[PDB]
Amino acid sequence: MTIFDNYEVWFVIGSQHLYGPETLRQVTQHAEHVVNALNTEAKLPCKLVLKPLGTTPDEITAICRDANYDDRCAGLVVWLHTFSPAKMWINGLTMLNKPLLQFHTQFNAALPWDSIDMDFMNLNQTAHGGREFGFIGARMRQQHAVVTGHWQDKQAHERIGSWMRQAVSKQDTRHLKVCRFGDNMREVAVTDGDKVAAQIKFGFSVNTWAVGDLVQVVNSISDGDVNALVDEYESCYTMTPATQIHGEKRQNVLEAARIELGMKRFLEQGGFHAFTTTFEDLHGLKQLPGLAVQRLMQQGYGFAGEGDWKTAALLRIMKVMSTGLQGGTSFMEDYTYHFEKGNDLVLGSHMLEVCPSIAVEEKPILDVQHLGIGGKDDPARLIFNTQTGPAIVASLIDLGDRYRLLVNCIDTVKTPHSLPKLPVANALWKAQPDLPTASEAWILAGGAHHTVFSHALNLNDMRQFAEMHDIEITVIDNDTRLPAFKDALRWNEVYYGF
Amino acid sequence: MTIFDNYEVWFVIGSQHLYGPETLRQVTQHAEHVVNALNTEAKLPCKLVLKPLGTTPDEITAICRDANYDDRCAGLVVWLHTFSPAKMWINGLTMLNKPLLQFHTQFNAALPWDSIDMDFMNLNQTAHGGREFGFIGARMRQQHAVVTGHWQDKQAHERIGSWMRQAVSKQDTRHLKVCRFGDNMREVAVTDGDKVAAQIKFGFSVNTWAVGDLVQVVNSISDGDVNALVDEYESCYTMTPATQIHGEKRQNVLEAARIELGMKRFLEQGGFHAFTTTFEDLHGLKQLPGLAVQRLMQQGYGFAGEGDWKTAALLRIMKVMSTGLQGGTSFMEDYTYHFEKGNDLVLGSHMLEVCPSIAVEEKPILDVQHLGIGGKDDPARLIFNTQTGPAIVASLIDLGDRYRLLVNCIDTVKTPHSLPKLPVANALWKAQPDLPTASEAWILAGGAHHTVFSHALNLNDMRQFAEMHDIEITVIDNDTRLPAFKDALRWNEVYYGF
Amino acid sequence: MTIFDNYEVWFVIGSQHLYGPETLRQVTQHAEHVVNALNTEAKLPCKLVLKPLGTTPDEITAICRDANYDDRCAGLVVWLHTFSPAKMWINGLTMLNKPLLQFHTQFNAALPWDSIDMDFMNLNQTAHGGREFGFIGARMRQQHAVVTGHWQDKQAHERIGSWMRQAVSKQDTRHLKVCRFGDNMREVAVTDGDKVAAQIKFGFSVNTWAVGDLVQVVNSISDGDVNALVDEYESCYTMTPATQIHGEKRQNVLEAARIELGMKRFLEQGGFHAFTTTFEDLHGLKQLPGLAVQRLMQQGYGFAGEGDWKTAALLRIMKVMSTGLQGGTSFMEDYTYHFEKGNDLVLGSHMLEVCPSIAVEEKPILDVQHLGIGGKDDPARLIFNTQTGPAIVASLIDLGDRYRLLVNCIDTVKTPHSLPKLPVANALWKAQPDLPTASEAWILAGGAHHTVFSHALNLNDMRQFAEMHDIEITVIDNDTRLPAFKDALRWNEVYYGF
Ligand SMILES: OC[C@@H](O)[C@@H](O)[C@@H](O)CO
Ligand SMILES: OC[C@@H](O)[C@@H](O)[C@@H](O)CO
Ligand SMILES: OC[C@@H](O)[C@@H](O)[C@@H](O)CO
Ligand SMILES: OC[C@@H](O)[C@@H](O)[C@@H](O)CO
Ligand SMILES: [Mn+2]
Ligand SMILES: [Mn+2]
Ligand SMILES: [Mn+2]
Repeated sequence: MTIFDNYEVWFVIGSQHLYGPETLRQVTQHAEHVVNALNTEAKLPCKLVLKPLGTTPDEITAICRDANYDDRCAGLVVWLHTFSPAKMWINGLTMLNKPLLQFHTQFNAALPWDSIDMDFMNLNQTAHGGREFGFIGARMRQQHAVVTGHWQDKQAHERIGSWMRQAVSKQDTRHLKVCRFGDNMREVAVTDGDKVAAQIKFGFSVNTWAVGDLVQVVNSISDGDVNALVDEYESCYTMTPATQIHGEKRQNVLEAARIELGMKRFLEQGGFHAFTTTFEDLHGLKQLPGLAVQRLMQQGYGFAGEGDWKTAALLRIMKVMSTGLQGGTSFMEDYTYHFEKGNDLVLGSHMLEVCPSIAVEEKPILDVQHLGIGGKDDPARLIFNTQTGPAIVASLIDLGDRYRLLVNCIDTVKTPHSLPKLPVANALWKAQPDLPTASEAWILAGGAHHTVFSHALNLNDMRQFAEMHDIEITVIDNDTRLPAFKDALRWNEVYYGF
Repeated sequence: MTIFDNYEVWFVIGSQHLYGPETLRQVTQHAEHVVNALNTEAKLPCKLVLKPLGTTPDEITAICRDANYDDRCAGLVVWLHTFSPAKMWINGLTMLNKPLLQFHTQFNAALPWDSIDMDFMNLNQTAHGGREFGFIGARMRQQHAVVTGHWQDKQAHERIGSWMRQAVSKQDTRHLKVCRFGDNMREVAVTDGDKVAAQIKFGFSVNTWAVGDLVQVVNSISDGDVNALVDEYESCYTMTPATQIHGEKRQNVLEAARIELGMKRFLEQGGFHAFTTTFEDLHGLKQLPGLAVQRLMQQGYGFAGEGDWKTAALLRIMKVMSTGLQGGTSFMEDYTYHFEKGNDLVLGSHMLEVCPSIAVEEKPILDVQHLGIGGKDDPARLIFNTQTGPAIVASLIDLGDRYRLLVNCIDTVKTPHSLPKLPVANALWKAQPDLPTASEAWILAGGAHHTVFSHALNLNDMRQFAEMHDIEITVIDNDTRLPAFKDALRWNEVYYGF
Repeated sequence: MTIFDNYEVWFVIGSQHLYGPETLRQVTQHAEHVVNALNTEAKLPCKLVLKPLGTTPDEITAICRDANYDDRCAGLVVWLHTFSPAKMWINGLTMLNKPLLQFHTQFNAALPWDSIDMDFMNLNQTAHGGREFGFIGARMRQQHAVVTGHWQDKQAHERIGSWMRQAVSKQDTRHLKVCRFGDNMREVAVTDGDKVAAQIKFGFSVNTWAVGDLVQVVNSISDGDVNALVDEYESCYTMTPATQIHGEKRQNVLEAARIELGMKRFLEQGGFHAFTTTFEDLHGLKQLPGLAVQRLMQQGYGFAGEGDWKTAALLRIMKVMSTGLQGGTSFMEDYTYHFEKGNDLVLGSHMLEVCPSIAVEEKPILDVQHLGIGGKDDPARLIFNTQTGPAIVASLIDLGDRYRLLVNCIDTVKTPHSLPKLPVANALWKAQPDLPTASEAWILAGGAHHTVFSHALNLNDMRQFAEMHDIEITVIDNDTRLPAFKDALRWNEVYYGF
């Protein structure tokens, strides 16, 4: 059971009652056959539910009405099997608050040249029926996705499935709750913003609980539960000598477990899906949460450092978005560079909190070392290298009047040498198209230092994400050239500045 | 003594070389005479400094250059004694970061009918010289204030002085720092916003320090200093029996003094000018700051409850703005109503924090009692009635893309019966034009529940404030009618929403 | 020697206090090392001055305050060595009137894989520090240039230096003064415009002096000075028989020298940097200034014919811009075409005034002949061919509501046959991508017939010029295709037409 089992997409057939109380039977039989075949074979993210034929205005209005009400309904995929006059859809589409995709398909794939007749033409007419429907969407300026192809086409399945994924993500995000432990790092701009605007736009909520509230729960955790979690550490991780029994930093490990159990309890009891910390407010805590945050991230929680709620929310969103796909997704920060002709690399990390979902090593190292920042005890953390392959780094920024999604396509590479003195985990990558252009484009477009790294999700996923939420996507990849990149920033500014 | 002594306004004379240098000698003489007479007699908020004549482009550019550099320079008041071709001012006005007012005046009041000749016409030509200058301001869309009248006109003095007041306020606000003790009350919208946008727009800064940081300073205060402050309470205030030496709530008074001294020390050492608290985060504190906050407000600090930084900043701004005026400016909240035909009243207060600067009684009551909200010890507070007369309540709200200043003209009235069971101070007023229309207009325009109350400042002061900062002012007063009020909201929306 | 020695660029280091003051000691050491190495080796247009570290809000505000005041300060190049919270920069950046470039660099080139630790990570973090700064620029919509690369990278030096060039040009242009001798040619549109708008936008001034004023100065010049200048003509130029001592046009040469000396004196005494003439107003002059204008242009003065102040100003700007580059920038006009398959050429000239800075021959011809236009004596001029190689032609036009910079990349070629009957100098070129498309794109975009020709400057220089001044650049080159060219015109129209 995943989150995707809590949702469904409605397969709605468009037609007319003009028509034949057979002829509609025939269309219904096609729809049932198609929907069943897709549910069984297509391997889509969630289940398609065939609804009664939309043949009259009140029927179509009813379906849209029901669609809005049903919390499991993540969207509609519409097949206009016959001509289905678009005025019939207006009242329904006007009220519809769930996303919609037209599957511009057909029954048959080969054209029956020798048998095709008016009867066939009067029943199988998606060719024009789908265009009349396309008009009303474009006329109303509604965000209607469209996928053309035969219903057995596996390329079409992929694209439909990809859209269904975004549909689910949009619903989930409307219930996403962020818990902040303290405010933003002082004097920082990018991590700030308008929480009210975010909730209006995306539907996720951001509210702060005092660090003291958390401390109370952490201090209530039993010694038995703390010891039990430490046993799970030793089975999961490669424990350094200082971390072992009789180690000089053994107590720092127990306390790390205490913080993890307290945070987890607090999060679960509050029904939270993501959270933030701030090293400038850790009163009552023995150490900056490190290990705790990493395992919580791995368990699916969203997170970002120094009160960065936008990225924390984004992490959760993308983690949920990537369900059932191969690869990890993590909080990330651009730490330092390697300048070398033809091999410019970016080293990515954070103070402590890097998610092991992107780790290569079956067993990360668990270590305790000094962290000056925050002025607390030596915190426990997981140290590891990042897996190799294509990835993206994404940043959602608040431009004051609107949001911008920056997405840089990257390629993670293996470290050319060990990092024996680096007490934190690392990601290492080549930024497309190259480091100077990638960094400059990002800086020109105002992208944050905090990002969401992912192997699981790609540029196409984020394009659809940005469309779904009607925000600017700023793309930085192999095709990026600065002059054209700047033109687009300007032309988008006047478009989205409406 | 005051902050106004830390600023000056530059009196700049506009002219040219067409008829000089004995004509220019005459202009300089007029300027010195005028400026001296104004500084001595006019009673303006701060000092006027006469600068060298602006007669060439490089001279005028130099003056503007110097004006930007001098931190004491709050603005320019320009007298165009002769014709002063406006292109000479362009390069200077383009770089100028300080506000500007044209004093459209004349040396002589009466026109010398029997002696007037070309020499006089060449020397005293503000009539047209001031209009050529007006064009360049309007052409560049710069916010140029203008006041017309003879330089000895006391009505003109008032208006010039009123502008100088706003000039000073604008500079001061650029160094205004807000210290938040904890975040916003959870789930609240109007008190939230974009701190980055605020600092870009107004120049004031808002950053959060952990309640724990404050607690450390409060816990460090000497017992001797605590006792000394309690002695000043007894001399200043009417102490209730429970508050006296052998009182059952005597210890709650000492702790209130402890919190005040700790907050004051923290504020002073950080160079802060305003602050906020939140009852949802009081870990380490014995009680919600009440008495402390009230005396700090009286001493000139800005404040608002539940992390409301906009109103806290606004309070400080308006407190500083009202320097030398017959006083009384306070944090305020609309608590409850009195519905009665011909006598609809609004009772204003806050859980604890009402500023005694607006008090009528020379000696407020200093009581201690139960406050459930926050779940802390019974906090000390000052109880008092509010003075009678014309006042305003002001609210600055963040509309997401821009700011709106709401200002409701009111009239405070004496309570028709005492409030013996109300453990907090009170303000009681009639809202112009009437309660239903005043409340509705406010609600329609999204005004906060938190406001800044003032006897000292009026609608005209706030109009100039809103002009100075280029924000919408939404006026609610005796002349307010809802249809026209709504029209203005719409027409301003498209204007300020460029 | 040069104007670039009258300016400097401030190298400002961004940091904070989170880990200091030995970390800050290290940053200061890097900055001093870097700045010294750049000043000595990098060969930048002007000197870099290292300023004290920007670590607090008031420090950064102070630097920006000082930057605006210092007339030698042409701009800031900012290196965010460590994380430097962007709200600290807001108050400073809001007041800043000088251009800014982020040098997104790093002290080390190679990443020390075997030694890298938290200390190194805390000290060398431009990777993220530069992105938090990028946000605030993008958020405020300020024109912040960005260059990424290692500080010893010579490609990065070039780009930084190229930006510094534009920085200097922007300051210089704010003091640029144009002297017009008479008004525009009657009935002409493109050479007209709004001088007030130009001065507001670019800072250069345009004012008209009567031809009579000039005539008075030309008539005052000594016979001795006239003869001395004629001696320098004979040493500099190849004198045609008619131009020699007993030549029939010898007296026309003396008068040409008289006009040159008078114009030069008038220009120098007025502090002018560019000028215009009009053949429709030459009362009191013996001939249309030709030779005089050509040598004045060579000596660095801006010029354009028939009262064309925009191009005259542009010539000066680009001449100053090209200081220290392999030279040749001139006033130019498209005179006639050569239509031939695979060899379409444009012949460029003007009635008299072509700058010998672009000449190939070390000694131009100095002839005298008949010019009907203007109806004056036969004027002296320099005749020469133009050098071979890549060039640009640039035109700044006033669209009424805004400015457009047209830039056509060209390639000058050697004349395939001599021009024995052409009494003026010539430039001959191939217009990219071809003549029909180049001419059509230019005409569609409203480009003037008057242009500034340059070998010294290229498309990249002008792109940065247009960014610096926030105007549309319309590019016509090998990559130009009309459909896409038209799309860009439309999309830019709505952007720049806010
Ligand atoms: O320069 C002064 C000017 O010439 C006279 O005041 C004019 O009358 C103004 O139009
Ligand atoms: O939760 C209630 C709220 O905290 C109080 O009513 C405040 O006085 C509102 O500002
Ligand atoms: O103030 C420094 C800051 O705390 C660190 O560099 C963070 O990692 C930036 O997000
Ligand atoms: O009247 C014609 C015109 O004056 C000449 O052709 C110029 O060379 C055009 O710039
Ligand atoms: Mn971080
Ligand atoms: Mn309140
Ligand atoms: Mn011409």
